[PDB]
Amino acid sequence: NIFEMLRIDEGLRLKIYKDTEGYYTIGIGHLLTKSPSLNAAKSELDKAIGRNCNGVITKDEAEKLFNQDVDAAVRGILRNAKLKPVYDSLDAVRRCAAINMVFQMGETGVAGFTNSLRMLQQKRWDEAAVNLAKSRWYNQTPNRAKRVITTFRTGTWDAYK
Ligand SMILES: CCCCc1cccnc1
Repeated sequence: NIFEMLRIDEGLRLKIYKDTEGYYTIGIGHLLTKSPSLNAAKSELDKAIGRNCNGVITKDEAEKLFNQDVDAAVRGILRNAKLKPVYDSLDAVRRCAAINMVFQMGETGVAGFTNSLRMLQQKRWDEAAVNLAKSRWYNQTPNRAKRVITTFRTGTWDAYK
């Protein structure tokens, strides 16, 4: 399911870390800030958790933030007039791949995937897979992008098994 998929892709860390882009993050891939200030990241963390955390959270707190973040990705898709029709055309496994991309890049980070979205809506899976890989996303995180792309290409969990 989407939670297991993203837990594999994001890992779990209970202290503030830096993501693949160098940005302060915690938990299961919860972005805190793009600011270079660790203090700014710590403030965001305390606001998110509701207590003074000192840069450290519990597993329960990480899982709670993760549920909120997955839901936010889903609701962002459903509120977006370009993403929603494609999402609604997909089967459940491919919908997980869609959520995964929005979780990683946000609605703004996927804005350039217009042609990929059309190919997905047309169910041209091999063509969509080729197009999805022609991206900064694929070049910078190729193993994760390959897993997501294989999920779109096949509609199976083969890349995560
Ligand atoms: C083109 C890839 C972006 C992920 C996605 C796919 C379908 C619907 N919403 C989001």
